[PDB]
Amino acid sequence: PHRYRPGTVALREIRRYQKSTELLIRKLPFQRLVREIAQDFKTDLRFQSSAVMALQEASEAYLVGLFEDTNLCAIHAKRVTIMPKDIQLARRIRGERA
Amino acid sequence: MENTMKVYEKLSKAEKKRKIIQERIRKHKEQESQHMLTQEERLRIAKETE
Amino acid sequence: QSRSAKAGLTFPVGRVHRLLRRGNYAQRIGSGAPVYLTAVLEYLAAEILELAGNAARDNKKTRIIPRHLQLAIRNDDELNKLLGNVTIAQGGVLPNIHQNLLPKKS
Amino acid sequence: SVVDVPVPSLLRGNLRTYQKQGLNWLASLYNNHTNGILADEMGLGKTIQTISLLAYLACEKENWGPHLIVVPTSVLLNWEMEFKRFAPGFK
Amino acid sequence: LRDNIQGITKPAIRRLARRGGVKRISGLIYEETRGVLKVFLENVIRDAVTYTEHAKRKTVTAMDVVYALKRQGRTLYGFGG
Amino acid sequence: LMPQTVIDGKKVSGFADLDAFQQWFGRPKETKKTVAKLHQVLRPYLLRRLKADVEKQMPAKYEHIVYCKLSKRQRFLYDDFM
Amino acid sequence: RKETYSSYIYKVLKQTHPDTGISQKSMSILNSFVNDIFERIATEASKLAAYNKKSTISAREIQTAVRLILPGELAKHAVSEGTRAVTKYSSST
Ligand SMILES: Nc1ncnc2c1ncn2[C@@H]1O[C@H](COP(=O)(O)OP(=O)(O)O)[C@@H](O)[C@H]1O
Ligand code: BEF
Ligand SMILES: [Mg+2]
Repeated sequence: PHRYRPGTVALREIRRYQKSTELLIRKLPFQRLVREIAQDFKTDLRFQSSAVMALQEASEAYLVGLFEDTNLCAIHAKRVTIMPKDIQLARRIRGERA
Repeated sequence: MENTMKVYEKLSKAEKKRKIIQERIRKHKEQESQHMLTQEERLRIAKETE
Repeated sequence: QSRSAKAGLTFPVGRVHRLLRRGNYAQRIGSGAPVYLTAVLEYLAAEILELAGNAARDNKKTRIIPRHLQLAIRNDDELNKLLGNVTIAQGGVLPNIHQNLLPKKS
Repeated sequence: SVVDVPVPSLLRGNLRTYQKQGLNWLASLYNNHTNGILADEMGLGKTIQTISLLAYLACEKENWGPHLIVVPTSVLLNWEMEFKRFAPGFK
Repeated sequence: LRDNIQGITKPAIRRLARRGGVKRISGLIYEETRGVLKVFLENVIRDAVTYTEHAKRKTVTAMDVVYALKRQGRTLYGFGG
Repeated sequence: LMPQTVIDGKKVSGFADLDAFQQWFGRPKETKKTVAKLHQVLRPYLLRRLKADVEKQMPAKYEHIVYCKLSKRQRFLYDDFM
Repeated sequence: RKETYSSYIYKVLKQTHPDTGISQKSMSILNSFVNDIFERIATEASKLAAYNKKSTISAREIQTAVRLILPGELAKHAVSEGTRAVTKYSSST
């Protein structure tokens, strides 16, 4: 049976998902998460769908920016797979961690 | 101005390739439209499928 | 006659003056400030819209959508520099692949 | 009134008299160009009557065009089986 | 309440990274990514909640989220404000 | 069966308003006559047949009722719940 | 009651490009960036006025705020167009 080589589907999906615009994180799990966090901050705070959608957009933007930075960082170490050290290094150099 | 030039060039090449493939597909469509099916042959196919 | 017409500006110079006065940015506003600001805003809008339209036409589309708008803004380095801290909902990301990742040998 | 339209040649098995009557009535609605509701006290052969109607559309009207039937999931395969049984000529 | 932070599915993180153009991901990234995400959300939601308290309204609104993002120095377009 | 349909950019209604239907049939011994009128309305659209009239091969149908005593555990839980 | 720049945005777009349309999402994004830039320029002008101890913002205040905020080439063309508009308005008297 035919089978693509490791990384062929990688690039294929890289292209695919870069093209698409649709929001990537599952709506309901995200809503549950934010509701929990808010309940931790203050009990019985109501959230309409627009607020959670906006927050989810912002989260996606922040995450993707971090991923971009880490991707640039990792290849500098001659590697092609990112590792946690790349995450912490990028975050610290961003001045988010410190 | 360079973006407008790039998009104009893209559009022109798109147009030319479009019209060429339009001619090709129109020839394929006109050659395919000729086909027709009679009741008798339809019935015999039916029997085969039976 | 509308002050916008006298200036020749599309944006509502009068509403801009109203906002600046109410917006408590300053105690007083010289009549040249609203016209200058209005012209600047109109100009910036002109460029961004032109870029968005060009991008839409690139897609062969005709309605500007956040995908096209994001493409437009990021394509221009200086607009990016202005909007470097701005996130566009449904904006997506630019196509970016590192040459070292391409399959096969060089 | 309803016309005793000819029995389709494609018919496999024997349409019972009442099933024939139902066939004729459905064909009458078709000739009147009218939609209809068909309710039998369940277990009378609605499905074979559907086959017979389609087969009447087939013999006289030649109209095997792409008809659509929307159905619960469970009975769907049974429907396929009965299409094979009563009139295996239907794709 | 139970554990929602784990609820963000592994495919979600994977696809997010996919948008980032990364070829391969070490397994440990998932926990680190979750930590980063939770911290970020904690800060933003904190600001949104205090803004809602200031409004005295019981419902948080998109305007509060926009102001919270802006205070963090992040600007969001399309939701108004 | 007879929905509102658009023809040449205009809308044509195939059936009576739900409110009118409710007013005539749904509002009302008179119930028997109303049901008879309903059957008359259906007469074009509906073909109705019954097993006993249609066929006499397998009329044998029997229905029985079983009485079950609640177990002590079940009885207890029922009492508690109420 | 409320007010928005969407109408003017549509007008100017049509003047640039009659055949192209805008969805509410894009329209709101455009409104938002216009608002953001307006706030930025106004706050810069307020700062520059207070710093020079002037109470009245002026064509100079906005000119210099635009000098600061906009990238140099974009700033140069923005100020050019703004000057043209201001002078034509003043000549309208
Ligand atoms: N002429 C016939 N000979 C033998 N069996 C029949 C005949 N007509 C109907 N049946 C049986 O009657 C059953 C009724 O099935 P179906 O039509 O799905 O139920 P209903 O009539 O309630 O819709 C079928 O499974 C079929 O096997
Ligand atoms: F009406 Be039946 F028995 F499917
Ligand atoms: Mg049935």
